[PDB]
Amino acid sequence: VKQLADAVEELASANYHLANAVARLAKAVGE
Amino acid sequence: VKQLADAVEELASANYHLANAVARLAKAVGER
Amino acid sequence: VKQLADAVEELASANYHLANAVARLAKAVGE
Amino acid sequence: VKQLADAVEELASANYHLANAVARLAKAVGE
Amino acid sequence: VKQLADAVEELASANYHLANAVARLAKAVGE
Amino acid sequence: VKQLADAVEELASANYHLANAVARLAKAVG
Amino acid sequence: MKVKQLADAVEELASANYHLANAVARLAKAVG
Repeated sequence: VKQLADAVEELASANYHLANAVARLAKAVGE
Repeated sequence: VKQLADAVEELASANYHLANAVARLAKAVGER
Repeated sequence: VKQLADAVEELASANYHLANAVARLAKAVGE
Repeated sequence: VKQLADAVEELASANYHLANAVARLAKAVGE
Repeated sequence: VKQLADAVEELASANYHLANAVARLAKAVGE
Repeated sequence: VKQLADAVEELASANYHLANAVARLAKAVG
Repeated sequence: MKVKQLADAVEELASANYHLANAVARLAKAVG
C-alpha cells in the first residue's frame, strides 16, 4: 500500500493548495 | 499500513482546511 | 487496521464539514 | 474488520452529503 | 470481509454521485 | 477496488472540467 | 486487490485538484 499512501499524500498536498486558493477567493470577494 | 494511515490523516487535515476556506467564501458571498 | 480506521473517520468528519460549508455556499448563491 | 468497514461507510455517507451540496450549488449557480 | 466489501461499494457509489455533482457544477460555472 | 478506482477517476475528470470552467471565468472577469 | 488502479486514480485526482487550485487562484486575482 506504499504507493497508494504516496498518492494520498499527493492529494493532501493538492487539497491544501486548493484550500489556500479558495481562502484567497473569499478574501477577494469580501474586499 | 501506518504510512497509509498517516497519509489519510494528512488528507483529513487538508480537507478541514478546505472546509474552513469554503465556509469563508460562503460568508463573503452571503454578506455582499 | 485500527489506526487506519481512525484516520478514515477523521477524513469522513472533514468531508462532512466540507459538505456543510458547500451547503452554506449554495444557500448564499441561491438567495 | 468492523472498525475499518464502519469508517469507510461513514466516509461514504459524508461524500454523499457532499455530493448533494455540490449538486445544489450547481443549481444555484445555474439559475 | 463482506462488511468491508459492502462499505467500499458504498464509497464507490458516493464518489460517482460526487463526480456527477461536480460535473454539473462545471457545466453551470461554464455557462 | 476497480469500481472504487473508476469512481475516483470520474471525480478527477469532473474536477478537471471544473478547473477549466473556473479558468475561463477568471479570464472573463479580467 | 489491484492497488495500482486506485493509486493511479488518486494521482489523477491530485493532478486535477492542483489544476483547480491554480484556476481558483487566478479567479481570486481577477476579482481583486
